[PDB]
Parts: sequence; structure tokens; C-alpha cells
Amino acid sequence: MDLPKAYDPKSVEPKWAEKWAKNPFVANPKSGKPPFVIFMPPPNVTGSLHMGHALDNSLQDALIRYKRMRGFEAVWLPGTDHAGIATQVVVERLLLKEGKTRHDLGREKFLERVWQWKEESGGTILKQLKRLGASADWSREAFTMDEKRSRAVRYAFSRYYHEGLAYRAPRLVNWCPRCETTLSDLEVETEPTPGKLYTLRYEVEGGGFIEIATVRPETVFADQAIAVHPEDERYRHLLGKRARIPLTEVWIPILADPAVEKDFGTGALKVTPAHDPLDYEIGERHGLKPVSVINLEGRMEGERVPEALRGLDRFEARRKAVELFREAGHLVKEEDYTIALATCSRCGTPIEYAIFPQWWLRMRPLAEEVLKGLRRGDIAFVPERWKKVNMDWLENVKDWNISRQLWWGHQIPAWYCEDCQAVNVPRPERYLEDPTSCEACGSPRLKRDEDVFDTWFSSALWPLSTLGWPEETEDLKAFYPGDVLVTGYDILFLWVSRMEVSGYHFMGERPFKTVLLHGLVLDEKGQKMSKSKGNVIDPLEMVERYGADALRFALIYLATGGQDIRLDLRWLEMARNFANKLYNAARFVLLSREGFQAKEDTPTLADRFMRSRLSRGVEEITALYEALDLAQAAREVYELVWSEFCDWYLEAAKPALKAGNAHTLRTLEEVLAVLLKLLHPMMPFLTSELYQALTGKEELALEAWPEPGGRDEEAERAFEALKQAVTAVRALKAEAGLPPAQEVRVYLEGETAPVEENLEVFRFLSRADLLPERPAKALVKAMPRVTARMPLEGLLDVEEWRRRQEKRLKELLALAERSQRKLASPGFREKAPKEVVEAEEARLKENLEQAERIREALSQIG
RNA sequence: GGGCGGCUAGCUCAGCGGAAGAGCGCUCGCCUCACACGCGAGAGGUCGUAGGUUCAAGUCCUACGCCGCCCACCA
Ligand SMILES: CC(C)[C@H](N)C(=O)NS(=O)(=O)NC[C@H]1O[C@@H](n2cnc3c(N)ncnc32)[C@H](O)[C@@H]1O
Ligand SMILES: [Zn+2]
Ligand SMILES: [Zn+2]
Repeated sequence: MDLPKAYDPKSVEPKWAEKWAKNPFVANPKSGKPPFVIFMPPPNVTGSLHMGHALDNSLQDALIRYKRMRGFEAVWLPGTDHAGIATQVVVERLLLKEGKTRHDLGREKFLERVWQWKEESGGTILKQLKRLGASADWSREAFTMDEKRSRAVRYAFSRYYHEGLAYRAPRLVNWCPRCETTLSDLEVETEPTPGKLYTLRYEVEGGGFIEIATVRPETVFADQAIAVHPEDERYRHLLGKRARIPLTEVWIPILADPAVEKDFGTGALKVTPAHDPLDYEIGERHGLKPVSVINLEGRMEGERVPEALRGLDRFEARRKAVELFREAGHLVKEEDYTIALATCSRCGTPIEYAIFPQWWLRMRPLAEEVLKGLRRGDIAFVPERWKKVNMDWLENVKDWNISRQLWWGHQIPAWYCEDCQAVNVPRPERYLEDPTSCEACGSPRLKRDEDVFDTWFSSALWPLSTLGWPEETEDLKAFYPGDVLVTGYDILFLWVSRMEVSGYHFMGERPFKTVLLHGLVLDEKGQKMSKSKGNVIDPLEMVERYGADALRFALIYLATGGQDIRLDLRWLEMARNFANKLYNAARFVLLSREGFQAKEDTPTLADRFMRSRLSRGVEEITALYEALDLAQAAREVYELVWSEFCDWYLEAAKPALKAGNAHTLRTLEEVLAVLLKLLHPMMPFLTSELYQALTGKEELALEAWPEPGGRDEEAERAFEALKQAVTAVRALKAEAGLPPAQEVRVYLEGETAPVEENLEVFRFLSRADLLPERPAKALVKAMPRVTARMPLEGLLDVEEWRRRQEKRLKELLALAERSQRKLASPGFREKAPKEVVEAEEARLKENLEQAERIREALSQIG
């Protein structure tokens, strides 16, 4: 230890960080010690980490460390997700376009430049986690697209397909013409946008009118029906007729369908299964063949589509589409409208729809496999308000498009016969094998589905791929049911649920026993932090500024009840300052046991007191940990250390140490040890350094959690008396306007036994000597247990003392009032605890006793 | 159209059945021999509104007001 005046994290954290880095706390399946597993949500290989991750891992670590030094096999599996679509963009964008030109460099040369990036990003994400003191079993650092993990999927899929649950069909997909790939519902965002609702109307079989309000004119040629509410007979007895469609000679049928909102626009809507979910939905509800007018390039084309219209853009198609309607006489009511435009969450551009042959996943059945457990009580949720939010998500899911046209992910394992047009999917038992001859036409000429899987598909496969489950390992046998899953609600659906499935399905069990959802950190402005919003702060920028233990402590302190966390540097200071205080407290004890000269070894009230108040702490804090409530423990320990050890104990011991009392210096050393234990999970670095310098022990991390020892009742009530006498005098001087150091003689009344026995402390702390004889005239301070009378010797600020005391009375009588009322209240005396009542009765007894004391003094004073 | 979270001291946030709390800021004193990233003494809240349940309600029930999320197929 170097013991300067102030603590410099930079002289400490980096070394310990490296020590822990190069020598991970490797997990042992055969440890024969109860395990504790936590799967680290693998950060996306997109850039660096941000304060969000920090809160996420910092929370995890503190759990690992606690359990570890609590006696378990702390297994925390680290890893990083390739992100798929995400990373894709990142490289494609910035790096490439900016770098020079994304301009297709081949499906190969591109995959190169991506891994290169995967290295930088993946490398950085690790430094960061290391430097934040992540005690992660880096010996098992898994990467979604590493050999061992790629197998977990290629197998998982195969076992799905041949199980039926994974099919291939034309169900329509949300397609982004920017990234040229399909997305999932959860991957597409819909954000209101100013548009133009057009009401078009057209001919009818025999008669003549039908009016329709559509946001997209182009999708008319692809119409297949006019939908009309089933009960809106209203302006609807043209139900069952036909309808030339604007510009065409095509005759669509007017049908009824429950999804028609009679009150929106004209009580009837156009129908286009080939270009929209609602329509496609109703379309198949009455069986109507799909029909495209616009392709994947987002350009017009097709049967119906009119000449001269087929060609250019999808939007520059509606421009002329409208004109060719009004100026042709089919347009009627054009008007503004706030449309719920759907866009690509990761590129912006608005999606589109299309029927395409894709890989889907019968969620309906799976979801039930899971709900089976949840219902039984298999999994526990921290806020607990998420159980329902989870269960309800499953309660109504839709088959998920697993395939993707990205160049990143796992190239799905399906082979298509260039002769029989049949799919060949490796069987589970030989899953690793590549079919070579179509098991249909028996032909050799095969072709593999060059699609790719959904990043979320591999990720949902984690509490298994990290434990080598593509196989049947011992790690997996030793500790599969993770004990606590830590993550922020932002991915409760596309991450947690997904896993709960692949988990409850590929093992008859829960991937984890408890899901701990924490809030999100967000820029001071209140909005979520993410590379997306462009509002991210590198956690290291903060470590460098306040220090890693600080950052860790703030973040945990604030992660109360799954609530979010608004960025507020003030809290970082709060933390740094607390590090420094803890540090100083140690510096004191080290510099004290310096050249100490033992003159005696006598138990002191202060000693007995801190040992007791410590047992209290140890109990309380453990329980808070045993409730995953770190945020609270974080402040319960702040309290203990700062208000009970530094503010009172250390100071109370200063004298005894000058007097060469070994029993005290001993206690200081022993108590400080435990505190360094308690604080370790949150602040590992500083807390280790100190413990080393204090006990010579090299790895606090491996030490055992403290056990609550004593609990001296009287001793605590005794020392309290002292605190009061001390603070009484302190206040008296304050009010009197006397400087701190000013020597003073005062007189005590009441539970004074404590002050008398431990006189030197009282003297040292108050800077006052005791008076044998109660002074005639004097300034008075009334405490709950003791009363102080300060002789009128000297120049004193009586006005202040007066004011201050005139005000205590105002309050003391006010309390007496409340008490009186309660005691004399109906139902309180009777229907209320035989304790909370006799106490309220005692509060009154002494609220008066004090009021009188002041009153009398207050008047007595000239 | 559904659910959910928030609404407590000037600021940022805890507390959720029995006498209103913390950090910072502020007022007054202190370079008191671990710490000025500090020490001591204070000021400052009818806990968003309206109702109830309860002997007892920031703390539970019920509407509502704003703020923000999530899930939704009003074309
Ligand atoms: C399979 C998933 C783990 C996926 N690879 C993924 O979520 N990758 S990530 O980079 O977004 N890391 C997300 C994890 O970090 C948490 N997180 C991300 N942003 C924040 C934030 N602003 N506040 C609090 N927590 C946040 C997520 O809860 C998740 O555990
Ligand atoms: Zn896109
Ligand atoms: Zn074949």
C-alpha cells in the first residue's frame, strides 16, 4: 500500500484488473461444491459497450462474487453475439460506405472485412469487461458464431425440422429493400408519419358505386375484393356484387369480413393479400389468391398493373397512379392522415410485404410447452410484474420467420434438389453430415439454402450452446438450470422468451430458475441509451474519470426495483467520494497500527458497540443479497461504513489508541476486514487492495462471506446515550456561536453513566469537560436520553440558542398533540398492537418531559 | 384500443401500513493530528387530484390528471 492523502484508482485497478484477466476464476464441474450459474447476455459485436452494459454486468458480477465467496461454484459464462443484421449494417455502413464504398465487394471479401471488425469489437468488449472487474470464467468465452456454437444451431434446427416444428412455405414476410432481407415483427418498428388517405370509388356489377379509402393507391391493381363489415348492412346491399377496378377491366367481389371497421373511412376497404398483413389475413379468411403488382426492388410490375405505370419506383408510382385516377374520374376525397408507417428498425427505410418461400417455426405449440412450466411456478421473476408480461407474450404468438437473406449469420443447413425440387435436411443423429444425394429423386446434384439464421434464433440457444449442448457435456450436466438470468426488459421477448422455449423444448426444463429484469440507463434527457439513439457514453470514460469501483457502485446503488436509471454524474461523484472515504478509513487503521505501542488491552464501550452494530450490518446486508436487492444493500453498507464506522467508531477510538489500547486497534482491524468483505462484490478493486494491505491475503475474492457475530443490546443503548451527550454539546456550541475547537465545560443530567465511564472520548468528541455542579443560569439542550446545561461563561449567541429552542418546543408540543389524539382515539387503544400503543404512550410521556425542560430553560434565560 | 412504469425536500432518486429519507445544492461554523472527494450544526416536503377501505395510507382499493414505455391489422 502507498497510503497517499487521496485515493487514486489508477494506481490500483489496472494492476488487479490484469491479475484477474490473465488468471480467470475457472469453473470446475467436479468441484463438489454447490454451483451458481449465470449466463452473460452476449454483447453485440457492434462497436463498444456503453453504460447500459456496465449496469448489466456490474450487477451480474456482484452476484457471482457474493455467491462465490459465499461458498458456491460461481459459474459466469462470458461471450459475445455476432448480432447478424446489426453488425451487418455497422460494417456495411460506416466502415465501408464511409471508408470508401460498400459497393458490393463480393459475398466473400465482405465476410472477411466483417470478421476483421468482429475482432476489434469483440476484443474491445472484453478489455472493457475486464477493466470493470468482471470475474467471468473467460476460459469458456463463447461466441455465437464459433465452431462450438454454430453446431448448437445447425443441430437445433435439424432436430426442429425433422420434428415438424420447423417448416418452409410462402407465408408473407416483412421485407426491407435496403438491407435486402426479411425481418421479424419484433425487428420492425412502426412510427406515425404524415401521409395522405385517398378515397377512390368504382363501378359495380350492373349498378354503379363503391367507395374505398386507401393509403396506397398503387396496391389497387393487386386487389382481390372489397371488404365490408358483416353487420354494416348500412350503405351495404351492394354486398355480393362485383367491381371494375380503376383503370382495369378486372372484376373484384364485394365481401363481408369481421375485420372491416365500419366507422373508418367508407365502411369498406380494398383487399390486397400480396401486399399487406391485414388483407392477406382476410384474404385467406375467404381464400383469395395473392397477386403482386410491386416486386422486392420496390418497383411496379405485374398482370393487372397498367401500361406506362409498370416501371419506376413504388412511391413515384402512386404520384402518377393518383393523377391517372382523379384526372380519369375515380378519385374523390384526398386528405391528410397520420399513418402508422412500418420501418426497418435497423436502417430506417419503411418495410414492405411479400409472399416468399421461407423458414418458419410453429411457435403456437412451443409456446405452450413453456407456459406449462411458468404456470406451474418453474420460473421466478424479480419485479414479478413481468411474469404476466412474459406469459401473455407467449399466450398469443405467431410462427416466426427464422430465415434471413443476410450475409452474416449461420448459413442454414438445408439442401434443395435441382431435380426433384426437394429439401434435404441432415437428420439429428447425423446432424453434422451434409446430404450428398436427394432422399427424394435420389439425385446427387444438390444445392444448399444460402439463406442464414436470425441472430435471435442462435441467441435463444445460449443456456445450452455455452455448455456444449450441441452435444451432451459434463458442464451441461453439472450446471444447466442457470440460477439467475440477468438482463434488461428491453429483450424480454426476443431474448428471454426465445430461450425459455429452446430450453423447455430441447430439455424438459427451465433454462434458468430466476429471471432478474433490471431497468435501462438513459441519457439525462430520459431516453434509452443505445448506439441507435447515438446517445451512448463509454463506461471507460467514466472509470477514467471517477474510477471503476465508483461506476460499479453508482449503477448498482441506482438499480432499485427494476426501475430505469437516468444518467446523473452527481451519482458518480457520490460513489467516487465513498470510495475515498472507505479508503481513508483504511489509511487511518493502517497508519495507526503503524508503530503502535500497546499499553493495555481493555474492552471499550466503543469497541463493544461497533462489533454489535456490525453483526447487525452483516445480517441485514446478506439478506438483501439473498433477495437480489443489491441497490438497497449498496446504501445499507454506505450507511454502515460512513455513519457508524467513520463518523462514530473511528473517532471514538482515537483516544483509546493514543492511550495505546490494543483491544481497540484490534477491533478496528477486525471490523475493517468484514466491511471490506461486504463491500467487495460492488467495489472489488479498492476493496481487494485494502484487504491485502490489511491482512496480507492475496485474494479477498476467494475469502468467505462474513457470519454475523455478536449483538450487544445494552452496549448499543449505552453508546447511543453517549452520541446524544456528544451531539448535545456540539449543537450547544453551534448555536452559542462558539468555534469548534473552543474548550468548554458543560453539565449533564440523565443517562450519563456512559459519558462518565468513557470520559476521555466524550471530552475528545465534544471538546468539553464535565461540571460536577449543575450551573445556576445556563444554556440548555434537551436530548431524548440526556440533557446538557452550559454555564453562561463567555460571549454567547443567546438569540440563536433562544430561536432554536423556541422552535424545539413548537415541535415537542406538536408531537404531544399527535400522540394525545392517537391515544385518545377510537379503535387505536383497542384494535392496535399491544406495542405500537404502549410506545405511543411513552412518546407522549417524554415529549412533555422534554418540552418542560426547554420551556423552563427558555424562560429562565433572561 | 389495450397493458405497464413514473408522479416524495430546490435537483436526481429511495421508502409502499404505524412518529417523512438519501446524495447533491443551500445556510451557519471549521485547513479539529484518515479524509476539504473532508468535519460539525441547520434550513428545506399537507409524497400529482378526487374519492373511499382501515384504529392506522406517500404506504391498500377506486376513478382521474399529466410524463414515458410496450403490445395492437383503423385500410
Ligand atoms: C442475445 C442478446 C444478449 C443480444 N446479443 C443483445 O442483447 N446484445 S446487446 O449489445 O444489446 N446487450 C444487451 C444487453 O445489455 C442490456 N442493455 C442494453 N442497453 C441497456 C441500457 N440502456 N440499460 C440497461 N441495460 C441495457 C440488455 O438488458 C441486454 O442484457
Ligand atoms: Zn433495413
Ligand atoms: Zn429430388
